[PDB]
Amino acid sequence: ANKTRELCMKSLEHAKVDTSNEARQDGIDLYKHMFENYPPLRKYFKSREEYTAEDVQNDPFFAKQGQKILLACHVLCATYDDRETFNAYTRELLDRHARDHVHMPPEVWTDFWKLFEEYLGKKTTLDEPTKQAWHEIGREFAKEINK
Ligand code: HEM
Repeated sequence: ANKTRELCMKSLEHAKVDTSNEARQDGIDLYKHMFENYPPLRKYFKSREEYTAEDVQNDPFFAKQGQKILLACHVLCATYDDRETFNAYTRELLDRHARDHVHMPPEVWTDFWKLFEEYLGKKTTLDEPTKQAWHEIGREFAKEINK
């Protein structure tokens, strides 16, 4: 519950979502990690599909997009202790991809939390309790997305 929320919130002090250049770069590096290490997910990215980490670094789109997804991870663990808000927000995340026809097999949402934890691991050293807490948010998000 609230200890999971607390351990997740603090590993997130290392990924900024403010206005600085730091945050713009943390949003970009996340997409660098998925494009260079999960190449199948690049195809859901409309005419950026054969992008490399390189191409991802200089396109202004990933600076904005990176901020959209880093804010959604920060919102899912600050709402974890109120499951009604947490579940409602996960449904809206689904609805917002469906809005724009980004339809994804339910096992890509599970792959995401393996990708996020690897990305944060480059940003800070996660200890086993914190890794444990991200697994639990990941697991619950995945069941909810699965309806
Ligand atoms: C599970 C964690 C994820 C979160 C928290 C997340 C969050 C978001 C958010 C907030 C948006 C923006 C919607 C808007 O404009 O209002 C979005 C768009 C998008 N997401 Fe995700 N996303 C996730 C995973 C994925 C995955 C695994 C893929 C597939 C590679 C994906 C592909 C996209 C694409 C292509 C868009 C549309 C970009 C555009 O506007 O052109 N997302 N996502």
